[PDB]
Amino acid sequence: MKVRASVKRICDKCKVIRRHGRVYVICENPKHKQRQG
Amino acid sequence: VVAVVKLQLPAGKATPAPPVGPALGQHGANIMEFVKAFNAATANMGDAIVPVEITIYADRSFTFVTKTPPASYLIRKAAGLEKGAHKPGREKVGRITWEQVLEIAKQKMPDLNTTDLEAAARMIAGSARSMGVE
Amino acid sequence: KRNVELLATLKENLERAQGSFFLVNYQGLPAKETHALRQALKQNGARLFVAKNTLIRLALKELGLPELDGLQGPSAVVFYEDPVAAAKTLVQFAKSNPKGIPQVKSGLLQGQILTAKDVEALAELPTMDELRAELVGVLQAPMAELVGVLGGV
RNA sequence: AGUGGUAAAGGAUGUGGCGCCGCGAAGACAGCCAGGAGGUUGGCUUAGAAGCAGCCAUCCUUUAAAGAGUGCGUAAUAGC
Repeated sequence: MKVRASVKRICDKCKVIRRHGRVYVICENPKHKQRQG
Repeated sequence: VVAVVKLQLPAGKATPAPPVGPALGQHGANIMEFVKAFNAATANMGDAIVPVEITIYADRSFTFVTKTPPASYLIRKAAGLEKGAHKPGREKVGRITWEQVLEIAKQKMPDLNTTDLEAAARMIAGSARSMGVE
Repeated sequence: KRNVELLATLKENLERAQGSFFLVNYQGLPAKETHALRQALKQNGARLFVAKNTLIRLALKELGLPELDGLQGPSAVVFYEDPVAAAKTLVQFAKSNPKGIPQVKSGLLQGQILTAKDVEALAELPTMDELRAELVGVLQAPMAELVGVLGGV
């Protein structure tokens, strides 16, 4: 999943991953694919 | 073969429905309807957490003997905890006499971790709190 | 802030209530199996802080403040510190030896120990599972000050 | 970052800077080891709570110091 915005993590322990100016949240639940870069 | 499992039934009744029980009569045990045999035993034990609790031999069998009530339950067993009849509390039939807790054990303080020369002062403060006697 | 006034003011208090404590690495025991060797401590002993599983640096270094001759017997690995001072250390040593020995692969090994004032030797702490009821030093005096008439018989 | 070399709302364990909080060398945190303690065993519901099913409980002893048990869960329970 992605969104040019939003992202305030989620899966209770959803990870704030720094990758290529790529605000990408990584978790253990596909539901959180947080791609906002 | 051989290997039994742990279990905790009630202290008074004997009817073996869901406690004696898909538990014993499965993972490892014998026969069922442990109720009829439970009444002839739990009858003299059941009103303060009594563990024995539930096993199964090569018969299987059986009732008789027991353990008693868990610590707290056995410490404030002489209360009534008649409450809980609605939500978590909370009105009518609450106290159980400041001395009662001590008088109730007193004896009701033999089988316990390591040892305890008092289950009405320090033991009660704990269990009693779980019920409502904080 | 923060380790000093708290806990540290009790580690030397419950371990200084006398002069005859020990040390044993207790831990390799399940909550249930562990609550048996410790909870029963009251039986073989008497609440004697038989090493309530202190830790390190706190118990070892603690010797400084109190100056218990520095129980330099074994600070590494687990550190229980059997408080034989706060109870009745002497012959009960056995009540703790067989228990944490005849059950499971080495229930709980021993460490250091102070004999009234001296340092209990590692190899000279176990074999003494039964604290010499003083009879020992008396089993070679009166029966050794009147036995030249027994070979006198 | 190529911002240099147009942009806001707003988003962020960016970069560097405060002026501040944790240091029990009674030697720290992520990494480690093991135990994860006995009353903890209904209150309803008990088909099951006997923390890991819903309407609150906020006590006790007891030591690694203590989980009125933050969490994977089903039939309670049992395991992490």
